[PDB]
Amino acid sequence: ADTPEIQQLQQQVAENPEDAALATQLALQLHQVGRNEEALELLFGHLRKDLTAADGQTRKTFQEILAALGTGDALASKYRRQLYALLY
Amino acid sequence: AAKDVKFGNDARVKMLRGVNVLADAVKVTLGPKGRNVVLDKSFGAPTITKDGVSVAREIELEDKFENMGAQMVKEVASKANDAAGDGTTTATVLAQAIITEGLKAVAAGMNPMDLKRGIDKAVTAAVEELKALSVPCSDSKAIAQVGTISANSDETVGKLIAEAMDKVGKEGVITVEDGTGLQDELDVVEGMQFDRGYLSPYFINKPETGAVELESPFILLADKKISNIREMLPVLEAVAKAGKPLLIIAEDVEGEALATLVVNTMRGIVKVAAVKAPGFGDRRKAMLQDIATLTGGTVISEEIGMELEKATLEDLGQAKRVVINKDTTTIIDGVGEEAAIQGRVAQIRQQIEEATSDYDREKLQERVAKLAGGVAVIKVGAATEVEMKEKKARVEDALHATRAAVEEGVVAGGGVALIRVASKLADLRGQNEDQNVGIKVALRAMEAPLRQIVLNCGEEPSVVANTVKGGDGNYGYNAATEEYGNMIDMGILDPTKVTRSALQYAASVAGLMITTECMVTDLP
Repeated sequence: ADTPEIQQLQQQVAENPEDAALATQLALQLHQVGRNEEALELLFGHLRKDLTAADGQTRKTFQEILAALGTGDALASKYRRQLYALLY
Repeated sequence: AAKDVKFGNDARVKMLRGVNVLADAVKVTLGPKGRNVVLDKSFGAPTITKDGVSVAREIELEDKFENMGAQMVKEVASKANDAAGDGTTTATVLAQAIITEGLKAVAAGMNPMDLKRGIDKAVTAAVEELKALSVPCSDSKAIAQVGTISANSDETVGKLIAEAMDKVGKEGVITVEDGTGLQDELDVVEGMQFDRGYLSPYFINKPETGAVELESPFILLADKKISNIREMLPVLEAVAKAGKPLLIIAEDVEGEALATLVVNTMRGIVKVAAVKAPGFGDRRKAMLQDIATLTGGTVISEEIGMELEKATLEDLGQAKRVVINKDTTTIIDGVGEEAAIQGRVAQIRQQIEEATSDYDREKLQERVAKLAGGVAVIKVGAATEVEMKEKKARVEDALHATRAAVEEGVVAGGGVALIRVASKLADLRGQNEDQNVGIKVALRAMEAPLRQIVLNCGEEPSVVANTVKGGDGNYGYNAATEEYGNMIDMGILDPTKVTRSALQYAASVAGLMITTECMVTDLP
């Protein structure tokens, strides 16, 4: 799951930690290899700063990943709850 | 279906007859020397009682018009009892006293609207006086004395109430339930209370108090509008196992699902009650979130992408006890962790600091107080259960009385406060002749309760009333011993709120009934 693409995206995020779209891309790639804890943690960290991060793409991606993990997933459940508390 | 109509004088006499029957039935039980009333039942021995409420609940006459009159005075009178906690009989007596005089005056040719205006003016002046005459009751010792007096001379209940109220504070919530045997305990747990009643009757399972109580039930949060019971089946079945009741808080439930739940809970299988969420707007969602944090359940909101088939048994909330009155709801001792509560408090605290308007700041102050406050529980034990249940009833009554008292203060009771007020207002005048007549009618009707109380004890009313007017201050008459003196020292007193409420509500209904013109009803 330590793919070269994820490695280069990780280096780029480390160089520009405030870039929400870059982190969103890295989170999508992390999710696509099953590294969902890291991806959701990154996306939520960006959402806590700004709900409209990456012009709303950060949220979308986030929610989409949750939808991909299904309702039976404990990690998603948790985040789901947090998300609501953050949003409203 | 064919109707029947009656105009004017012909209608008024009938309505008068109906109110007369209701008043005569209720008013003998007034005071400390009250007589008895015998109520029949279908099965077994009759019932003998000395209480106004139970007698009033039963009466309904034969002829249609008179029954309408009685029902109309009855509905108004009940609200004072619901609002303050005492005084149905007093309201009924005052209503009769005003209506009789008013109708006699109207038959002699004066205008009705003038009488209406006069009566309202007199009532407002009297309320001003009544606030002026009162005396405060704020310190703990006075709290204890008031509680003791209201509970028929038992220091134990009074001091217990006082110490608990000190424990939680004057704004807190106090609840009473059974204990484990002949020792008193009091404790603090995590709780909640808000203003929403049950969505429908027939949820009652304990008729004595007209309330619903459930122990260790399940709780379901709904941020949507539900009218079709179809999507409720999976969660209902998952709750059907393990034999636990269920509580549904949503925005509203209409029609099919409502009736189906009514039938299901009324035929035994399954236990469910449902109510609306507090408030409206986005704050409604915020309060749902807060309750969720407290209970550790799941909020089901469509916008984020939930649906009803989507929930499992883990998602629901679970707690110690729930109580539902007619218009108040209380949650006792859920499961939440301290960490989540503390973080919730921190977030709402900073949002307070972030506020840009006084309105939102005050609302958020409400929310933090409600959450990070608390609840208190009282457990009483008495060794031979019968005494235990009796004591529990007395404690509940004392609690209501003390709350009402600390709200607004107390005044010399037993019926003298009203006569003192009405004696201080001999000067009041109006615009023309008719308003003067109206004022006189209200003032002369304010004397009824004391005349009745004296009449039951086999004395002569007019002499006692005259002597009580003669003096000043709190100097009054004690029915239990036949003595004059300072009514505040002999331990007879009442909260201000009940007297004010009785006066206003009686005046309202009498005003409406003076100026009616037509009546329309069914055919025999």
